[PDB]
Amino acid sequence: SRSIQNKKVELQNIAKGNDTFLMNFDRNMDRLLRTIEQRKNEFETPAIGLGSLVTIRKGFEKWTRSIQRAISSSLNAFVVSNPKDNRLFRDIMRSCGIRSNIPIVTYCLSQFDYSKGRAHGNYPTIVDALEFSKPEIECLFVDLSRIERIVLIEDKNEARNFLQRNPVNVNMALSLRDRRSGFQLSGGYRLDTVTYQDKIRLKVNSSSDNGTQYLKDLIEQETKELQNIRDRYEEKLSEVRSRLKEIDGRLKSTKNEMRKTNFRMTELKMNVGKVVDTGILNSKINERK
Amino acid sequence: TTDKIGILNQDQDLKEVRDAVLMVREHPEMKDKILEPPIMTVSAINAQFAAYLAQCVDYNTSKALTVVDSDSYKLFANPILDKFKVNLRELSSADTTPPVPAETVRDLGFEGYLSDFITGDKRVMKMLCQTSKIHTIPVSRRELTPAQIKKLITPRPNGKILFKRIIHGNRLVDIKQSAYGSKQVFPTDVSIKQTNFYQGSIMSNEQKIRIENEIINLKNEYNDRKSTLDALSNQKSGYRHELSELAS
Repeated sequence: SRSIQNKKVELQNIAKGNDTFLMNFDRNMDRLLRTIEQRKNEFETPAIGLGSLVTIRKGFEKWTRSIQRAISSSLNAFVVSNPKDNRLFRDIMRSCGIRSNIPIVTYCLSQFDYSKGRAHGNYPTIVDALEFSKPEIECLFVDLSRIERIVLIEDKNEARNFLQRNPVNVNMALSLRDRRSGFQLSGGYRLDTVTYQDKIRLKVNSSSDNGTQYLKDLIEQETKELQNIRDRYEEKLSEVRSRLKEIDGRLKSTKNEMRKTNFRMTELKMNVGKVVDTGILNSKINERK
Repeated sequence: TTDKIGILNQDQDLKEVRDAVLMVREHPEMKDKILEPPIMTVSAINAQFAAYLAQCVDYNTSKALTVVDSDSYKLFANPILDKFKVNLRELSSADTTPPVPAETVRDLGFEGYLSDFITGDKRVMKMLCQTSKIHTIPVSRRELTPAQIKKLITPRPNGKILFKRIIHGNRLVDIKQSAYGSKQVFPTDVSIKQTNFYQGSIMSNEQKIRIENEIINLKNEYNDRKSTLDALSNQKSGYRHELSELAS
């Protein structure tokens, strides 16, 4: 039913009140946005920071779930430079009533060069797969989640071999097993199976009617994949069906045995009921003796 | 809480690990060669230290088997992956000594390392310090002052930080140093999954001591009520049996 909800998460209440596509928590994201927009006067640095500021680049719509699963630690972060503004954002979040845990990471907004540490290879990286509105957010993401050292390889064995070949300035690689889970390999020997989050925290450039509709059909194929799972057990369900058929046949046999025992009791009754009833006519044998 | 066969029925995905550890127990040559996952053998001192190890060690390694020597991973590792999709960890010859002794760690406000707060098998605990690097992470039950946190954030003059991950009280802070630019440092404070940062309080007494134990108690009370129903029904059938005995 979650996959059925994954079919409805795209067209139910998107962009206005969707508490599963955009609003990752209670109805207070717009409240906090308006609050910070009207009270930025007391903030020395703008607390505009990171899920909405990052947009998936074109041609990598299938890697959005992997990017989210990898950088969820920073997708829910903000940009605050001073501890005073840290406590200010804290008490503002407490006042506006946000129940979800929003981690905060302090950092001074400054641009730098990171091309010397980018991934070496013919595979696209997360930097080429992510679109940032401001270079400061891109530098912060590079410093936090080291997105410049992660490559995107669809094949699991290919990514494992690339990681085992000791690549330069590369720590981990992302793989696409299916639309529900992903393969995150690190070092070419540690294989870990991660589960993609149901709620998306990344913006997509394509519209929700044409570019996303093609991805909606991919979710429909996932239901057929789960339909294959529920139909694979249907063959196993035939086993327990034959088992219950056998046990009800055994119940019928025991009922027949009970009826046979009742018949045996009735015939024993009719046999012992006429033992010494009246056949004690011994006058003739007394005369004989 | 029981780190035994009963813990494998909590999650549906744990059935594969359950079958794996079962077939390991059946094979006599496999128990001494492949030990139980750290969730079974490695156990903390108290419940407070148990949540600290769960935050560092991921869910995959906690339920992953241990391969002591590399000989069994070449011929006996394939019969495990074909039928069960479980993770396998091989014991390596990497050194498990911390960079600094426990003396200077206690001078920073920490009680000790995470490896000293857990008990279990030596071979299983050895990989927890090589994969999750728990032997280089100081753990303290008391929350340290933010001044000492900023002092630990400042790296050594040689260009290397003192610690990569520190644990003060319950808040977990990851110390990451930038390798490009001006070598700027930034902390990443994450919250370990638990109740809250209380220190021996009434422990969030809103309406009852617990939130799921009350569900457990109401289920047990429903079971008690149905057991009394069974009791009265069998008592009624025994009364009918006594009536039939009077009839006989």
